[PDB]
Amino acid sequence: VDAFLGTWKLVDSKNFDDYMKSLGVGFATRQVASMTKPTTIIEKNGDILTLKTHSTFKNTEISFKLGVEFDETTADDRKVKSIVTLDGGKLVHLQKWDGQETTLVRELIDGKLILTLTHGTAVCTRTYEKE
Ligand SMILES: CCCCCCCC/C=C/CCCCCCCC(=O)O
Repeated sequence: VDAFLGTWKLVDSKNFDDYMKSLGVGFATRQVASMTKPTTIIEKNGDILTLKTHSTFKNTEISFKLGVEFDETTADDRKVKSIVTLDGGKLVHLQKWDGQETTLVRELIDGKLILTLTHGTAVCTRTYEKE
């Protein structure tokens, strides 16, 4: 997990609108979200990880242990059951609610952090650079 730790800024995004649409996020919030460039902070204290996502629009913070289910309230106000694990060197976050599921996968490639979000048929790729 150590190579993911630090402060990351968004530098590219593909298909985030499709992803938000698939989740049912309304047009007005999609507008503002398409113009926001979040900062993601990942820190560890022992076996507890904390992931903060800061922007001018909304902010989120979750703390979890790898492999242990937790309740999460997402930025779009879903209440889901979450689990984060390390899989092939990727940080894999699975959210489940109402019989549905979405995955948020983070991998390090050439020193950049690539976040892939999948729900239904929609796939979004977001690229973060280390600050
Ligand atoms: C919460 C801080 C950034 C919020 C941006 C707008 C959110 C609007 C609704 C989004 C629903 C999908 C939630 C997950 C998106 C994560 C984006 C990222 O970490 O790159």
